Amino acid sequence: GAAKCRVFSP
Amino acid sequence: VKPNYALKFTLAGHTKAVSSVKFSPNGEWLASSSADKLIKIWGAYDGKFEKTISGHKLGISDVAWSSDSNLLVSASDDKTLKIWDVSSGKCLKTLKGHSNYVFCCNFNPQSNLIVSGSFDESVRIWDVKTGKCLKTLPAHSDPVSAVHFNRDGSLIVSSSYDGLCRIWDTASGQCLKTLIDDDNPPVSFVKFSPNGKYILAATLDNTLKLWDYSKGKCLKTYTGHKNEKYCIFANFSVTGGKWIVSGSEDNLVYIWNLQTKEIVQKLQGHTDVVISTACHPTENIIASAALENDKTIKLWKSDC
Repeated sequence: GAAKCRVFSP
Repeated sequence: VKPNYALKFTLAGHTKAVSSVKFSPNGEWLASSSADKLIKIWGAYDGKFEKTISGHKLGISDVAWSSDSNLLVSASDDKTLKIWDVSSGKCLKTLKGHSNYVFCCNFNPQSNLIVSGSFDESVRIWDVKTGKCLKTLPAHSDPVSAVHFNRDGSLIVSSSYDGLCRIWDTASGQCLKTLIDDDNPPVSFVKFSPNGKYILAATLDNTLKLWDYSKGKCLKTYTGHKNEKYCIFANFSVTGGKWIVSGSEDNLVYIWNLQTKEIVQKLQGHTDVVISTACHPTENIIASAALENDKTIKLWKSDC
Protein backbone atom coordinates (compact mmCIF):
# COMPACT_ATOMS: atom_id res chain seq x y z
CA GLY A 1 0.00 0.00 0.00
CA ALA A 2 0.74 3.72 0.22
CA ALA A 3 -0.01 6.10 3.08
CA LYS A 4 -2.14 8.31 0.79
CA CYS A 5 -4.41 5.31 0.13
CA ARG A 6 -4.85 4.51 3.85
CA VAL A 7 -6.82 6.45 6.45
CA PHE A 8 -4.92 9.59 7.47
CA SER A 9 -3.78 9.32 11.11
CA PRO A 10 -0.54 8.93 13.11
CA VAL B 1 -22.92 29.38 -16.14
CA LYS B 2 -22.19 25.76 -15.21
CA PRO B 3 -19.69 23.24 -16.59
CA ASN B 4 -20.78 20.09 -18.42
CA TYR B 5 -17.90 17.70 -17.78
CA ALA B 6 -18.56 14.39 -19.52
CA LEU B 7 -16.65 11.13 -19.19
CA LYS B 8 -14.26 10.62 -22.11
CA PHE B 9 -11.85 7.88 -20.99
CA THR B 10 -11.44 5.37 -18.19
CA LEU B 11 -7.80 4.28 -17.83
CA ALA B 12 -7.19 0.88 -16.23
CA GLY B 13 -3.89 -0.77 -15.38
CA HIS B 14 -2.78 0.05 -11.84
CA THR B 15 -3.07 -3.15 -9.77
CA LYS B 16 -3.69 -1.38 -6.43
CA ALA B 17 -5.27 1.91 -5.39
CA VAL B 18 -4.23 5.00 -7.31
CA SER B 19 -2.76 7.74 -5.12
CA SER B 20 -2.37 10.84 -7.32
CA VAL B 21 -2.76 12.17 -10.85
CA LYS B 22 -1.00 15.26 -12.25
CA PHE B 23 -1.03 16.80 -15.72
CA SER B 24 2.30 17.88 -17.15
CA PRO B 25 2.64 21.68 -17.28
CA ASN B 26 2.92 21.45 -21.09
CA GLY B 27 -0.44 19.64 -21.23
CA GLU B 28 0.82 16.59 -23.15
CA TRP B 29 0.80 13.99 -20.36
CA LEU B 30 -1.02 12.68 -17.34
CA ALA B 31 1.06 10.99 -14.65
CA SER B 32 -0.43 8.64 -12.07
CA SER B 33 1.19 7.14 -8.98
CA SER B 34 -0.13 4.10 -7.17
CA ALA B 35 0.01 1.91 -4.12
CA ASP B 36 1.19 -0.72 -6.62
CA LYS B 37 4.66 0.98 -6.51
CA LEU B 38 4.34 2.29 -10.09
CA ILE B 39 4.05 5.50 -12.06
CA LYS B 40 2.11 5.41 -15.32
CA ILE B 41 2.24 8.00 -18.10
CA TRP B 42 -0.85 8.48 -20.29
CA GLY B 43 -1.62 10.75 -23.22
CA ALA B 44 -3.64 13.68 -21.90
CA TYR B 45 -5.82 14.01 -24.99
CA ASP B 46 -6.33 10.44 -26.28
CA GLY B 47 -5.99 8.55 -22.99
CA LYS B 48 -3.32 6.36 -24.57
CA PHE B 49 -1.04 4.50 -22.17
CA GLU B 50 2.51 5.72 -22.73
CA LYS B 51 4.74 3.92 -20.24
CA THR B 52 5.32 2.45 -16.78
CA ILE B 53 8.05 3.87 -14.53
CA SER B 54 9.20 1.68 -11.63
CA GLY B 55 11.85 1.33 -8.95
CA HIS B 56 10.20 2.24 -5.65
CA LYS B 57 10.20 -0.69 -3.22
CA LEU B 58 6.87 0.30 -1.60
CA GLY B 59 3.77 2.20 -2.65
CA ILE B 60 3.84 5.80 -3.86
CA SER B 61 1.65 8.50 -2.28
CA ASP B 62 2.44 11.47 -4.54
CA VAL B 63 4.04 12.45 -7.84
CA ALA B 64 4.90 15.88 -9.26
CA TRP B 65 6.20 17.38 -12.52
CA SER B 66 9.03 19.82 -13.02
CA SER B 67 8.02 23.11 -14.63
CA ASP B 68 9.58 22.04 -17.95
CA SER B 69 7.62 18.72 -17.94
CA ASN B 70 10.93 16.85 -18.25
CA LEU B 71 11.23 15.44 -14.71
CA LEU B 72 9.01 13.68 -12.22
CA VAL B 73 9.45 13.45 -8.46
CA SER B 74 7.70 10.72 -6.47
CA ALA B 75 7.24 10.16 -2.72
CA SER B 76 7.08 6.63 -1.33
CA ASP B 77 6.34 4.55 1.76
CA ASP B 78 9.95 3.35 1.36
CA LYS B 79 10.91 6.69 3.02
CA THR B 80 12.57 8.06 -0.13
CA LEU B 81 11.72 10.33 -2.99
CA LYS B 82 12.87 9.59 -6.51
CA ILE B 83 13.69 11.96 -9.38
CA TRP B 84 12.91 10.43 -12.78
CA ASP B 85 13.84 11.50 -16.30
CA VAL B 86 10.45 11.11 -17.96
CA SER B 87 11.46 10.40 -21.56
CA SER B 88 13.83 7.59 -20.50
CA GLY B 89 12.04 6.38 -17.37
CA LYS B 90 15.41 6.16 -15.61
CA CYS B 91 15.70 7.08 -11.95
CA LEU B 92 18.04 10.08 -11.76
CA LYS B 93 18.20 10.50 -7.99
CA THR B 94 17.04 8.84 -4.79
CA LEU B 95 16.37 11.39 -2.04
CA LYS B 96 17.16 9.82 1.34
CA GLY B 97 16.72 11.25 4.83
CA HIS B 98 13.08 11.04 5.88
CA SER B 99 12.63 8.54 8.72
CA ASN B 100 9.05 7.55 7.80
CA TYR B 101 6.67 7.53 4.83
CA VAL B 102 7.05 10.37 2.34
CA PHE B 103 3.50 11.64 1.82
CA CYS B 104 3.75 14.68 -0.48
CA CYS B 105 6.14 16.42 -2.87
CA ASN B 106 6.50 19.32 -5.29
CA PHE B 107 9.08 21.12 -7.41
CA ASN B 108 9.51 24.86 -7.12
CA PRO B 109 8.82 26.87 -10.31
CA GLN B 110 12.54 27.27 -11.03
CA SER B 111 12.64 23.47 -10.60
CA ASN B 112 15.99 23.49 -8.81
CA LEU B 113 14.33 22.56 -5.50
CA ILE B 114 11.99 19.82 -4.35
CA VAL B 115 9.92 20.18 -1.18
CA SER B 116 8.59 17.12 0.62
CA GLY B 117 6.54 16.25 3.67
CA SER B 118 6.53 13.04 5.63
CA PHE B 119 4.96 11.04 8.41
CA ASP B 120 8.18 11.83 10.30
CA GLU B 121 6.53 15.28 10.88
CA SER B 122 9.26 17.15 8.96
CA VAL B 123 9.32 19.18 5.75
CA ARG B 124 12.49 18.76 3.72
CA ILE B 125 13.97 20.98 1.00
CA TRP B 126 16.18 19.12 -1.48
CA ASP B 127 18.66 20.26 -4.11
CA VAL B 128 17.43 18.87 -7.43
CA LYS B 129 20.80 18.71 -9.19
CA THR B 130 22.74 16.99 -6.38
CA GLY B 131 19.92 15.17 -4.62
CA LYS B 132 21.30 16.50 -1.33
CA CYS B 133 18.93 17.57 1.43
CA LEU B 134 19.39 21.30 1.94
CA LYS B 135 17.06 21.83 4.90
CA THR B 136 15.04 19.83 7.44
CA LEU B 137 12.17 21.90 8.85
CA PRO B 138 10.61 20.66 12.13
CA ALA B 139 7.39 21.81 10.55
CA HIS B 140 4.62 20.02 12.45
CA SER B 141 3.79 17.76 15.39
CA ASP B 142 2.00 15.06 13.31
CA PRO B 143 2.14 13.67 9.73
CA VAL B 144 2.48 16.31 7.01
CA SER B 145 -0.27 15.96 4.42
CA ALA B 146 0.72 18.54 1.77
CA VAL B 147 3.55 20.84 0.67
CA HIS B 148 3.38 23.44 -2.10
CA PHE B 149 5.46 26.34 -3.46
CA ASN B 150 3.95 29.67 -4.43
CA ARG B 151 4.22 31.18 -7.92
CA ASP B 152 7.85 32.32 -7.65
CA GLY B 153 9.09 29.67 -5.21
CA SER B 154 9.78 32.15 -2.41
CA LEU B 155 7.21 30.55 -0.06
CA ILE B 156 6.11 27.06 0.98
CA VAL B 157 2.76 26.15 2.52
CA SER B 158 2.51 22.97 4.60
CA SER B 159 -0.44 21.25 6.27
CA SER B 160 -0.61 18.51 8.88
CA TYR B 161 -2.84 16.18 10.87
CA ASP B 162 -1.81 18.41 13.81
CA GLY B 163 -4.41 20.90 12.51
CA LEU B 164 -2.08 23.69 11.30
CA CYS B 165 -1.18 25.30 8.01
CA ARG B 166 2.18 27.05 7.94
CA ILE B 167 3.76 29.55 5.53
CA TRP B 168 7.55 29.22 5.30
CA ASP B 169 10.22 31.42 3.73
CA THR B 170 12.07 29.11 1.33
CA ALA B 171 15.51 30.73 1.50
CA SER B 172 15.64 31.14 5.29
CA GLY B 173 13.45 28.18 6.21
CA GLN B 174 11.74 30.36 8.82
CA CYS B 175 8.03 30.10 9.55
CA LEU B 176 6.39 33.35 8.47
CA LYS B 177 2.79 32.42 9.25
CA THR B 178 0.74 29.85 11.19
CA LEU B 179 -2.99 29.52 10.51
CA ILE B 180 -4.67 28.30 13.70
CA ASP B 181 -8.36 27.38 13.87
CA ASP B 182 -10.48 26.45 16.86
CA ASP B 183 -11.62 22.79 16.95
CA ASN B 184 -8.41 22.24 14.85
CA PRO B 185 -9.60 19.34 12.67
CA PRO B 186 -6.76 17.56 10.84
CA VAL B 187 -5.70 19.43 7.71
CA SER B 188 -5.54 16.94 4.85
CA PHE B 189 -4.53 19.24 1.97
CA VAL B 190 -3.27 22.75 1.25
CA LYS B 191 -2.05 24.65 -1.80
CA PHE B 192 -1.54 28.23 -2.94
CA SER B 193 -4.04 29.94 -5.21
CA PRO B 194 -2.75 30.60 -8.75
CA ASN B 195 -1.97 34.23 -7.85
CA GLY B 196 -0.28 33.17 -4.59
CA LYS B 197 -2.46 35.47 -2.47
CA TYR B 198 -4.76 32.76 -1.04
CA ILE B 199 -4.48 29.20 0.19
CA LEU B 200 -7.00 26.40 -0.31
CA ALA B 201 -7.10 24.09 2.72
CA ALA B 202 -9.06 20.88 3.24
CA THR B 203 -9.91 19.60 6.72
CA LEU B 204 -11.24 16.18 7.68
CA ASP B 205 -14.56 17.68 8.75
CA ASN B 206 -15.86 17.56 5.14
CA THR B 207 -14.82 21.17 4.55
CA LEU B 208 -12.70 23.16 2.10
CA LYS B 209 -11.67 26.72 2.96
CA LEU B 210 -10.21 29.57 0.93
CA TRP B 211 -8.05 31.72 3.21
CA ASP B 212 -6.26 35.06 3.02
CA TYR B 213 -3.20 33.80 4.87
CA SER B 214 -1.59 37.24 5.22
CA LYS B 215 -4.88 38.59 6.59
CA GLY B 216 -5.58 35.34 8.44
CA LYS B 217 -9.18 35.56 7.20
CA CYS B 218 -11.31 32.81 5.66
CA LEU B 219 -12.91 34.16 2.49
CA LYS B 220 -14.82 31.11 1.27
CA THR B 221 -15.99 27.70 2.42
CA TYR B 222 -17.03 24.78 0.21
CA THR B 223 -19.11 21.91 1.58
CA GLY B 224 -21.51 19.18 0.51
CA HIS B 225 -18.93 16.47 -0.19
CA LYS B 226 -17.56 13.78 2.15
CA ASN B 227 -13.96 14.00 3.38
CA GLU B 228 -13.37 12.43 6.81
CA LYS B 229 -10.68 9.80 6.23
CA TYR B 230 -8.33 10.48 3.30
CA CYS B 231 -6.06 13.28 2.12
CA ILE B 232 -7.96 14.29 -1.02
CA PHE B 233 -6.30 16.94 -3.14
CA ALA B 234 -8.30 19.90 -4.43
CA ASN B 235 -7.70 22.07 -7.48
CA PHE B 236 -8.35 25.52 -8.85
CA SER B 237 -9.89 25.13 -12.32
CA VAL B 238 -8.99 28.23 -14.35
CA THR B 239 -9.17 27.30 -18.06
CA GLY B 240 -12.90 28.03 -18.36
CA GLY B 241 -15.17 29.01 -15.52
CA LYS B 242 -13.39 29.53 -12.21
CA TRP B 243 -14.10 26.36 -10.23
CA ILE B 244 -12.96 24.51 -7.16
CA VAL B 245 -12.58 20.78 -7.89
CA SER B 246 -12.22 17.95 -5.39
CA GLY B 247 -12.62 14.22 -4.97
CA SER B 248 -14.93 12.79 -2.35
CA GLU B 249 -15.34 9.73 -0.13
CA ASP B 250 -18.83 9.22 -1.62
CA ASN B 251 -17.12 8.25 -4.94
CA LEU B 252 -17.96 11.54 -6.71
CA VAL B 253 -16.05 14.46 -8.14
CA TYR B 254 -17.37 17.77 -6.79
CA ILE B 255 -17.16 21.07 -8.68
CA TRP B 256 -18.06 24.37 -6.96
CA ASN B 257 -18.32 27.91 -8.25
CA LEU B 258 -15.29 29.57 -6.65
CA GLN B 259 -17.04 32.88 -5.92
CA THR B 260 -20.59 31.83 -5.01
CA LYS B 261 -19.58 28.50 -3.36
CA GLU B 262 -22.54 26.70 -4.97
CA ILE B 263 -22.01 23.16 -6.22
CA VAL B 264 -22.14 23.41 -10.01
CA GLN B 265 -21.52 19.77 -10.91
CA LYS B 266 -21.03 16.27 -9.53
CA LEU B 267 -19.22 13.69 -11.68
CA GLN B 268 -20.43 10.11 -11.18
CA GLY B 269 -18.88 6.84 -12.36
CA HIS B 270 -16.11 5.95 -9.92
CA THR B 271 -16.73 2.99 -7.60
CA ASP B 272 -14.52 4.00 -4.65
CA VAL B 273 -13.14 7.06 -2.89
CA VAL B 274 -11.95 9.54 -5.49
CA ILE B 275 -8.55 10.16 -3.92
CA SER B 276 -7.15 12.58 -6.49
CA THR B 277 -8.18 15.09 -9.16
CA ALA B 278 -6.20 17.32 -11.52
CA CYS B 279 -7.11 20.12 -13.91
CA HIS B 280 -5.50 20.40 -17.34
CA PRO B 281 -3.45 23.62 -17.70
CA THR B 282 -4.99 24.78 -21.02
CA GLU B 283 -8.08 22.65 -21.76
CA ASN B 284 -11.26 22.14 -19.71
CA ILE B 285 -10.20 18.59 -18.81
CA ILE B 286 -10.31 16.90 -15.40
CA ALA B 287 -8.46 13.73 -14.41
CA SER B 288 -9.79 11.77 -11.43
CA ALA B 289 -8.55 8.64 -9.68
CA ALA B 290 -9.88 6.28 -7.06
CA LEU B 291 -8.97 3.74 -4.37
CA GLU B 292 -8.84 -0.06 -4.16
CA ASN B 293 -12.35 -0.98 -5.28
CA ASP B 294 -11.89 1.04 -8.48
CA LYS B 295 -8.16 1.60 -9.27
CA THR B 296 -9.02 3.50 -12.48
CA ILE B 297 -8.32 7.01 -13.77
CA LYS B 298 -11.10 8.86 -15.57
CA LEU B 299 -10.75 11.81 -17.95
CA TRP B 300 -13.64 14.28 -18.23
CA LYS B 301 -14.14 17.18 -20.61
CA SER B 302 -16.36 20.28 -20.49
CA ASP B 303 -17.12 23.10 -22.91
CA CYS B 304 -16.53 25.62 -20.11
